[PDB]
Amino acid sequence: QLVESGGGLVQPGGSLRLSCAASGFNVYSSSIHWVRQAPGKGLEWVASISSYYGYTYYADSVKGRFTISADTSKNTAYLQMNSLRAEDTAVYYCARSRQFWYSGLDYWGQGTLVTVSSASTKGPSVFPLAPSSKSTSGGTAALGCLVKDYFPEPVTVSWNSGALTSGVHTFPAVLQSSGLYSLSSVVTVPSSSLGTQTYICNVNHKPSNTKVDKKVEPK
Amino acid sequence: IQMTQSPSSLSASVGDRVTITCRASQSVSSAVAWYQQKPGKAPKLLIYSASSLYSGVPSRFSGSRSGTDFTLTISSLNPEDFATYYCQQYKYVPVTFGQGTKVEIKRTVAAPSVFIFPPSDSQLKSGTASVVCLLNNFYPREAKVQWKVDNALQSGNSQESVTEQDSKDSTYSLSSTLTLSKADYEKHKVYACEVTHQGLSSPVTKSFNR
Amino acid sequence: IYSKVLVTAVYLALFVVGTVGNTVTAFTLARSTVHYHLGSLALSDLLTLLLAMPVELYNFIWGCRGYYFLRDACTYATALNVASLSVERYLALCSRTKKFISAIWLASALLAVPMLFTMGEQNHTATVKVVIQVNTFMSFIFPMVVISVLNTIIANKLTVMVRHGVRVLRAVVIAFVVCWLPYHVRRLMFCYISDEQWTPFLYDFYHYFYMVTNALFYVSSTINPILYNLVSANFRHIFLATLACLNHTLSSNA
Amino acid sequence: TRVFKKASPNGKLTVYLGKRDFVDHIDLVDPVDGVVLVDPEYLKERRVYVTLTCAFRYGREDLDVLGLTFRKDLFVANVQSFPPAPEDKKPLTRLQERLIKKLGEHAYPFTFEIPPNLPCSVTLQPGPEDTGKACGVDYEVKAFCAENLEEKIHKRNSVRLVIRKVQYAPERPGPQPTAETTRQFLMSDKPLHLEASLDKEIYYHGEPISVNVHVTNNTNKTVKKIKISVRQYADICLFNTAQYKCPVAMEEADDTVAPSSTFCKVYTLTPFLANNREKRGLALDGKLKHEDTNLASSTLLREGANREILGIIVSYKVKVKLVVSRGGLLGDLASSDVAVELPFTLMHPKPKEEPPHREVP
Repeated sequence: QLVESGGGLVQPGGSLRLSCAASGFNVYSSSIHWVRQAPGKGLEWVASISSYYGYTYYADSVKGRFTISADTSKNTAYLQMNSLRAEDTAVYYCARSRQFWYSGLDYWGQGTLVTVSSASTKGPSVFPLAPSSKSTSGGTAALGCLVKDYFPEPVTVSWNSGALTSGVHTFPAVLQSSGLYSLSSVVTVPSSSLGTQTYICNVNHKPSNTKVDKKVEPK
Repeated sequence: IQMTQSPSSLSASVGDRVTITCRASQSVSSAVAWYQQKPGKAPKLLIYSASSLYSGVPSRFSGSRSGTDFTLTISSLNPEDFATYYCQQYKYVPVTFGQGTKVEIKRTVAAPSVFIFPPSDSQLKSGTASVVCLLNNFYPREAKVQWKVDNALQSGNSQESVTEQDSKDSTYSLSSTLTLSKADYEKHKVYACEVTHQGLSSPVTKSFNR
Repeated sequence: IYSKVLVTAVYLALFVVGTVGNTVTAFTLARSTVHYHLGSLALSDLLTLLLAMPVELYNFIWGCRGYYFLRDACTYATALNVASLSVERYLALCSRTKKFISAIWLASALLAVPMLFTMGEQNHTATVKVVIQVNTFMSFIFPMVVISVLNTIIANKLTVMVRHGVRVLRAVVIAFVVCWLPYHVRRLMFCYISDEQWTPFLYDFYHYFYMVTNALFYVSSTINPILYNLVSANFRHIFLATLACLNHTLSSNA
Repeated sequence: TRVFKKASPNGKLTVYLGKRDFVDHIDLVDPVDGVVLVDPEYLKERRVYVTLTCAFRYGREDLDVLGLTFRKDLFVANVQSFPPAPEDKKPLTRLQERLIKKLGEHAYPFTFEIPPNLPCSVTLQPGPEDTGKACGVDYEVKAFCAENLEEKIHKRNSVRLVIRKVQYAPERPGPQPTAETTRQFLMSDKPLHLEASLDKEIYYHGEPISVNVHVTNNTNKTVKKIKISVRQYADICLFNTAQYKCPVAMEEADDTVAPSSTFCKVYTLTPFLANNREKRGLALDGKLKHEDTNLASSTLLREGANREILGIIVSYKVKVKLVVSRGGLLGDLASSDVAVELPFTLMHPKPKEEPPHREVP
């Protein structure tokens, strides 16, 4: 069982330190590999500390930026993400391939996301999508809410205080052009329900604790 | 090394054979492993040595071996098997992973709703315009939504995000934001939506006006 | 006299350098049973150098004969050990170690115990001179023959393959022979040349030749360890650094 | 499934091996199967032979004192390949059964029953300056085209494939490495009991060693430091058992035991190559190339070294030292060194597929 920590926000050119709490395994009998996965992209190898042959291999992209070590007494394989560029934002995983008879990376860690950006915490929005009866040709309603200008990925957006939990489609948080995040939310309802039991966009932001919870209204 | 998975997307339901061919740039011998990663979880080893099946995983997964191609057959395709699969080689120090092969439930084609929503009044007060076109409930996905604001494509300035498959409907939903300015909002006299999914026979005409 | 003193000082500096090299070799050998015996002989020869090269410098400037005999007997045991190591290596090419080292030290002490009482500064002597000459003759007879046999064996084994190691060993052995065997012969002559025609000129010539040969003999005692360590260049370099620190197999399926 | 095909410089001679890692089951060894594809109408009507060398590039002497690469072939076997042997009534194995049909009538097999009491491939660690041909036992399957056995073995067509007689740890451990030493220090009090023991008889490469140093120092002397060291007993049998002990892991904690007091602390330590990369002359597992390999596995054979004529017998044991204060008068120059030696076998676990998968840049 592997456990890792050290994820957070780093400025472009800063430094972050990630570690693996290898439990039940040895750093000499099992090489520890750190694997990067960008959000929505495929896996990408970063580093591998054999610690038996004393060789710490590195990716072509992150060559000298990383300094991965191995504290054998504490059974940890410490890693240093330094000089983190903007495009280095990703989720970093920990994998334990056998030192002898590699046989793939069988044991995997939880994963510590390392977002690298210059943006600070910014308040989200409670913009209600403009619903029109004429626009909704069918019975489904176009009511929804817009939540933009969010710095960190987690931004909770509940609907009708958890009542309208069947029919609300919340889109993943796309990266805003400025540098922030934006995760909208659209809920379908009856075409005649423009005023009948209007739902409430209960959005609660994690970092700024900005619980707007503003009800959406039709145009 | 550049290992590529030809089947980027596998829209197959349970009981359908799902062969994921992954061909390396050059000969990586028999050192290929395959991982299954659930949405937003950690990858799980399935096979190693390109043939050997990892202990503790179902026998539905079977890896092929060739000069550079390494297929993985599943056949059964249980709900637990509906995830993204990566092919990784360890025959060279720059370990190269595959692009990824998302496996989704096959569903009957559905025309996107294309319920375009006009810009929010409060959003207009902020100083920007964001008219999100909420196309929803389309199984085949791959909907080429075109803004066509004021008979102008305005390509590039479009924040299109598509959610994952529905838990029960197994239908994707995609929203494309206009991402404009308050001054541009007045210029955009007539916005629209031109979702072009496979289910839709022709381009949609959900005009947003102003 | 002044030129002789200057030459003696230069020889003393060279002997000090050789003793430093021997100490480095002993430190290398501290961490190879033949090499262990060679290192023990090198340490014994370094002690003998500290007791004799200063004594050689004093004699050039000028009990004491007892200290000289102790040093010379330790060096004789060391040289016998080195020649025997070379001969044993040639023969091999053609707890026990520690016990042997301890017994070698004990035997060296027993051999050194011999000439202390006979050779000494009174402020009778015929028997002392005879004993010293006999000991020197025996030491030279064993070392010269052993070195010649070892050098011939090494040259026959290595030069035919071409060697450098055999040639270096032969040159070092030739120098060590022309030092020790001439030194033993000079001692036996000075203790055996008849008093007739033994004028001051003959005595002075014998003394000068013996001083030169004794400087050369100290050099050869320090060089036997140096000759042994000359063939371990990689290990010698590592030890010096430590001291200064302080077509193709494809595959194709069936 | 997969085979290893090496070709001669001209290309006319090709050797198809099955696996370049042969397990030694102590009692028996995996036969070296394979086929040789030889051109009948293009080899100028010359018979081809297969030679399994067991070269031992070691022996007495060190640092090129009087010996330099004294190759002694501990076992060499030559079988006629181009001629289909005299009445070759032997099994062809499943490796050469499918290979022969695949290549056709121009491929002829060869089998090499390796002797039981013969060394495992254990390449001695070369020095930092040392490179190329290293020391230790190294097997080789060498197929050449020569009219007779003595035909200078033309280098243009003398294909040689390097193999190993590797050995894997037993699947049944027995006793516990428990051995105690006692010493009546200065004949003062009852002897101290150094009843050290390990945790398991067989330790795989990289797995920890639990050294349970147990001391009851009843004598007046007290220990300045306790050192537990793991030693690699490389017993090179080319000479008269020129055993070369070498410590590979050390745990010397300054923990001190008081007189008339007890002490018990597990000295967990692990041997690896990073801390022992400097130590030249170290016995490593046999290398087919300049690849990095682990420390040499504890060599074992049928009834132990029943007929070990020559070869590196690598064995491991841990040295539970006890540096005590000088007996009687203590001048800070001498120290009694009670110690205990505990044997253990450091052998790889039994693999299922082909042994090596390590990334090769």
